[PDB]
Amino acid sequence: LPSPKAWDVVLCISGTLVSCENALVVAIIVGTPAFRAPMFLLVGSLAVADLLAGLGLVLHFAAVFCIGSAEMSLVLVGVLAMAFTASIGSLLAITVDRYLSLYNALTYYSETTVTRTYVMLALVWGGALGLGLLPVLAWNCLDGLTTCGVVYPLSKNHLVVLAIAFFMVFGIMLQLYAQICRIVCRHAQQIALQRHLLTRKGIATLAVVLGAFAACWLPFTVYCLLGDAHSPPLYTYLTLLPATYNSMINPIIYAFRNQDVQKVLWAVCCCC
Amino acid sequence: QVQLQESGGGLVQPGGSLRLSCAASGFTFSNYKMNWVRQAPGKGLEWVSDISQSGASISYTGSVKGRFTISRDNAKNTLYLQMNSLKPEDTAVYYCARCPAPFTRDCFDVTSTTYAYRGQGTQVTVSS
Amino acid sequence: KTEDQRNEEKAQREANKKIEKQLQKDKQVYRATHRLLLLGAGESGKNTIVKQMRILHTSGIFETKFQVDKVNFHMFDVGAQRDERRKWIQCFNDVTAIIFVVASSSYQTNRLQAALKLFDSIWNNKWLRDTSVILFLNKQDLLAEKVLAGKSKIEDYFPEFARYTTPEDATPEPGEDPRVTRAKYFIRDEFLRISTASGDGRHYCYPHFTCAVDTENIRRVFNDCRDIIQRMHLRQYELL
Amino acid sequence: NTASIAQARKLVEQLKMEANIDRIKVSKAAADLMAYCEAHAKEDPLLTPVPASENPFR
Amino acid sequence: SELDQLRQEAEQLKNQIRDARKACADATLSQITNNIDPVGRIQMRTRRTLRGHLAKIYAMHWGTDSRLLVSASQDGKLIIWDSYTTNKVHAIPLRSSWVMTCAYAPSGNYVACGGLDNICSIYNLKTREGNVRVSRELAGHTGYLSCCRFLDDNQIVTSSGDTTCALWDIETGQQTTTFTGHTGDVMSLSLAPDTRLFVSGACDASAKLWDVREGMCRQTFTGHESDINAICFFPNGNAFATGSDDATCRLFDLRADQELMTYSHDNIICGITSVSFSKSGRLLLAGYDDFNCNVWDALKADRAGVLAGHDNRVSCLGVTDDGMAVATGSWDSFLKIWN
Repeated sequence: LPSPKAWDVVLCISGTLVSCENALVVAIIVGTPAFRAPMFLLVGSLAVADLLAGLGLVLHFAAVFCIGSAEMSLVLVGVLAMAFTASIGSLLAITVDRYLSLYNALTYYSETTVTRTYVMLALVWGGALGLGLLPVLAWNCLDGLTTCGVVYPLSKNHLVVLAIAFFMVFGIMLQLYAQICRIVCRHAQQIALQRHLLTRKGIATLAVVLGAFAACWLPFTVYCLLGDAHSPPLYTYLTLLPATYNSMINPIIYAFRNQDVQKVLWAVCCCC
Repeated sequence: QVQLQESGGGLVQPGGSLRLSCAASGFTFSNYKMNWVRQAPGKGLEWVSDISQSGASISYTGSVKGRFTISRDNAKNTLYLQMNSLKPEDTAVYYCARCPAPFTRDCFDVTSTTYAYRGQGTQVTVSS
Repeated sequence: KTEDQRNEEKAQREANKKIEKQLQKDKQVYRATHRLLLLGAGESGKNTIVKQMRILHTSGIFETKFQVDKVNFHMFDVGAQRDERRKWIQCFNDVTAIIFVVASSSYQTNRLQAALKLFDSIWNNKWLRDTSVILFLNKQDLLAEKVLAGKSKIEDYFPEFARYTTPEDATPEPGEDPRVTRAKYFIRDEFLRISTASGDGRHYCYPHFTCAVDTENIRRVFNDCRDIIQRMHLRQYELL
Repeated sequence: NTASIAQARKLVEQLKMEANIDRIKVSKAAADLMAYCEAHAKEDPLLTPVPASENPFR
Repeated sequence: SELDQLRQEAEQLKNQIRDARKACADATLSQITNNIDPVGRIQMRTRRTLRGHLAKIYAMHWGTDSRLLVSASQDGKLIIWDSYTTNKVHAIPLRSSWVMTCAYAPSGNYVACGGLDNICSIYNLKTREGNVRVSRELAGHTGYLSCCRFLDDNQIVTSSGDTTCALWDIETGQQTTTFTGHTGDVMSLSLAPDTRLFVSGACDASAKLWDVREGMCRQTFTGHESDINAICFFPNGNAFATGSDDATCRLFDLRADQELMTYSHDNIICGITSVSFSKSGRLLLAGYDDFNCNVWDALKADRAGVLAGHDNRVSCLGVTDDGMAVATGSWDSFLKIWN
């Protein structure tokens, strides 16, 4: 029986926080029938993706250090991979939804943006599908094949596709936020012109929503690209930990910070 | 019954001064902000001045800014308007008005022709 | 029971399904269209703008539906109603904008001062704190003639006109007199100091200088409504 | 100043008509209100909590 | 001269009336009712939440059978609801999207609506074709309609912004009678249990009691400080409660001809939109602007309970004929049932 030691244990606690932090976010959106807007649908998609990631983490530790079955182990590794890909896609989808909403402001409220959110969600969760299923179907590292990954047995040949896709998603991420920042700059200029005296809040919010993502995911992708099989496990754990911290960071920015969700939380937490 | 009685009107020579007094009964005077309006002979109603609940917010119209002084006394529930350097254009019927709702920054329909929360008003005539 | 109760329940459920299906399309249409309320004095020129909008495309309210670049718009004119408007003005809290037209050349005694709190009371009203107001200063041509003649002076009806200077960000039209340029921008700041006093970033004002015969008034509303529901979306994202 | 005088006469006549009415003592009216409230205390669903069977909403 | 002496005569009539009322106030209601047991603590809970409205809801009126209701919203929609099963029974669109009042006929054969269009539209619910179409339109008013209630199938009383009320004839189409005398906008009206007299509360901080046949004001009640927004009789019809924007409710007795008790608290600084009595009249339910509703003791002036299940301002509050439950509709397009 394998002996759990040190960092793996302090993984669970972090994942444990997910098991709460996202859960309420998933509950409130489900609980209140007044939050069925497409933005709330995408926020719920992100929340359920990170919740699945956290549950996969805790169950993966349980399987490794309380059962030890290999089949369940790589199944849960695939679950973790698909959940992380779903989180990446949900962030991309919510940012493109924001850009499209701002650009087509008058036209946005229509059925064309209700038949578009569904398509984006389907594409995002189909990217989560398959990519999280790719190792198990025919591209596992159980046999010889070629040089393996940096996260056993996730088949580095799969890691290259994930890294390139993440980089391209980050590029589109940056372009969309550049356009929305241009819009915000125009609005801030008009606002400053209205007042006699002549932006900070939007810059701070954009800095958070970009820097948290980058500093939490880029180390892992860089390690996957540059690392090899024989790398020490300390690097693996130190790179994977911010991926878990993403599940803390994301719900606070989107769900818990919205005014309506805050009003609902005032009643829920106080049991009023 | 809510009743607002105005006093102090009359005939004043040009350049004179007067003191219009408004006594209001039937409501908590300390919870409402008050207004002074006027009606020119043959013309419509025109707002003159307004004072807030505690006297912090005081605003004047263009024609009487710097020449009128509005004040309120919550002890006796009285509203005072001191008019200095009167001119013939100021000859009008002046009325003491109260905002429809308490603890409200907005004040609608104080210049309406058929407003209920105004006194019968007093005539102020500037003539030689 | 199921002898007759089940049939009644099934029929009622089918009915409710039909009404829900109809309300889906009704809601799609309602969210597709944007609702504008037009307000002003009796001589504010709102009738001229209404006629100009209608030619391109007693009842107590007049409904005008026009489309600019495949976007629906509803424009409501209030008529046959008394001047006491503290009760029915609460019905327009959900409109995207209140097109406020003020006769600039009408400065009884003073329409412009009376028009100021008609904007001020709306701005500070408890139930209208989330509604943006578009200010249209009509009769730009009539304002210029009076200023050039010099018969009427703003300083008579506004004591603060003496020390006000032309804004450095102003973009006067070519051939416009410097005197009328300063005066017509002073009226904007009278509506603007009230505009930015309260609200705490929930609704803003969009002043525009328009003529009664300008054909581009649809474009001004097109760009303003493009921005009213664009700042509201940016407040939910805390990018503003 | 003619229609205003007509409105004044109408108001004066209305108050004159309302002048001569008979008022019962406030004690009697309060006693009647208390008696009606006490005589219907058992028939008020909101005042006295109703059983679950009585409530159709539950 | 003539106007001044008319004013003086009116003033001394008012002085005589006030003296007569003061000669009648022998003892207050609080002293009489200090010797009865308090109602304790009531905890009303929400049972049904009704959903399907697009825009803000203003008015609702319960039916005679206390089973159906009607709700009016600025999406141009009158939705006729069944409260027991939370199922929509009817949905009527309007020519004019702006509606401010609604009513439900005692016989259940008609509904009414009105608003900024100056037109009272009476919709017939028992059409042979099966589809509900506009049956009657009344357009004699020169002000926005704020409240309308049915007397029977063929008569209706409407309060509008022209400072006048009107009793119509649906079959005839013309105004049978007009009620004049209010100086402000008549905001709400309530009918007597014997439908013989009715009160109109206006923006002149006053209510007036009118007789349907005579068409003249019988008694005028003052004492309020702000605009009266809602009014409702006691079940016995000898008293009524008035709510205004000054955050105070007041109970006036018709036979005594002045106020009996005022319900107010220092923690409330927001207006009152809707007031209604219970079946026995012991409890007074008042809806406020602070997203909250309060149930007061009608004989103790003590806040019996609080109902805080809404997110926006409460616009309509009604107690059924049987008094089984209380329906509250607010601007967030949600209807709720409390019991």
